[PDB]
Amino acid sequence: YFKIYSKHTPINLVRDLPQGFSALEPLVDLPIGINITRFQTLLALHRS
Amino acid sequence: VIWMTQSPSSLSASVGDRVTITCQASQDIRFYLNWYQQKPGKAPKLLISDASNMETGVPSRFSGSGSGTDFTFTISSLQPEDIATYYCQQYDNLPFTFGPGTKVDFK
Amino acid sequence: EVQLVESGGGVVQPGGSLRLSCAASGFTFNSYGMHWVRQAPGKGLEWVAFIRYDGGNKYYADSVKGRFTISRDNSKNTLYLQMKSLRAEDTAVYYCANLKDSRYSGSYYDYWGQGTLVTVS
Amino acid sequence: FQPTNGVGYQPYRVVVLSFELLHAPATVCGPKKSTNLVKNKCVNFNFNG
Ligand SMILES: *[C@@H]1O[C@H](CO)[C@@H](O[C@@H]2O[C@H](CO)[C@@H](O[C@@H]3O[C@H](CO)[C@@H](O)[C@H](O)[C@@H]3O)[C@H](O)[C@H]2NC(C)=O)[C@H](O)[C@H]1NC(C)=O
Repeated sequence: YFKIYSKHTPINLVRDLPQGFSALEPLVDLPIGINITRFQTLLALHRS
Repeated sequence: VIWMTQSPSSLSASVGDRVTITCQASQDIRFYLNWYQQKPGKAPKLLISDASNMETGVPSRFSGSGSGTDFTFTISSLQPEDIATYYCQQYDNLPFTFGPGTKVDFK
Repeated sequence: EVQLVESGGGVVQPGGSLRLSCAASGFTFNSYGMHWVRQAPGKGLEWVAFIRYDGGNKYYADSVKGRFTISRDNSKNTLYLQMKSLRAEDTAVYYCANLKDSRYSGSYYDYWGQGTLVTVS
Repeated sequence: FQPTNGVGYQPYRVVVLSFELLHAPATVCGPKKSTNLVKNKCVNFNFNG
């Protein structure tokens, strides 16, 4: 099961992570049944 | 434990010659085989991962393939700079093991 | 940028002990699992041990099981190999390495150190 | 195949439903029957397992 949790909050800081506590609520639970050992972030690029 | 073997243990070839090295597993390592190239005085360099995936920076003359127990490493056109001992490594399960190694010399 | 530097080698007597270390830099050491590999003079590569990124699970080769211990300090980016009751057969150049492994370590890059010689006699 | 063929000679359509049960998360399950909800009484209950 691939479990994803997430949270979305405002921030007025740069080049760091904020101080304070905020718990992440469950987003989705996917019954996939595969092995994961590596991952990569996908970015969008513009043709210009 | 998965035992690894290589054949030939040693081969000689000239520049432009096609060089093939065979590596075998006593068990099914799927496609999980790394190919390394070692020159005297230096640590081994990885050329191919996962049976046939070339590493960045590795010349196009290098290739390999195979599945299960029988894998092959090939140089389509041997260069003077390709004189080294080549090793196969299996990483299907621990402990990880290397083959005896195949020495490629100059004709 | 990425470097791995072994140290702590030298000459010891049979039945004695020796602790090796490897200093890592240029990459996020604490995200990767690490291996030790040894190569005796005139011989090929022999896998010795593996430790997971969190310093938890430990694995060893049958040739060293019960004698060697692997550990790491993620606050100093240093990998260690503690060898005790070393025998003449354990003479080899010992490397620290980050071996590309799509199944266990999850490493997408392959890095090796320089190698430190340990002699037992 | 012909419309005038005998029973054993006429065409038949066959569908075979093969059920695979491996050491993995289920992907296909039959429907679950639900009853009416009862309140303010001593009852046995089963809420989604
Ligand atoms: C996801 O990773 C796990 C963990 O590596 C994989 O499980 C492994 O599956 C292999 C078979 O594909 C098991 O090997 C078998 O072991 C039995 C018992 O010794 C032996 O009789 C068989 O001939 C074969 O060697 C291996 O033990 C098992 N590992 C563990 C810890 O259970 C799993 O297959 C991977 N998933 C996918 C889709 O690859």
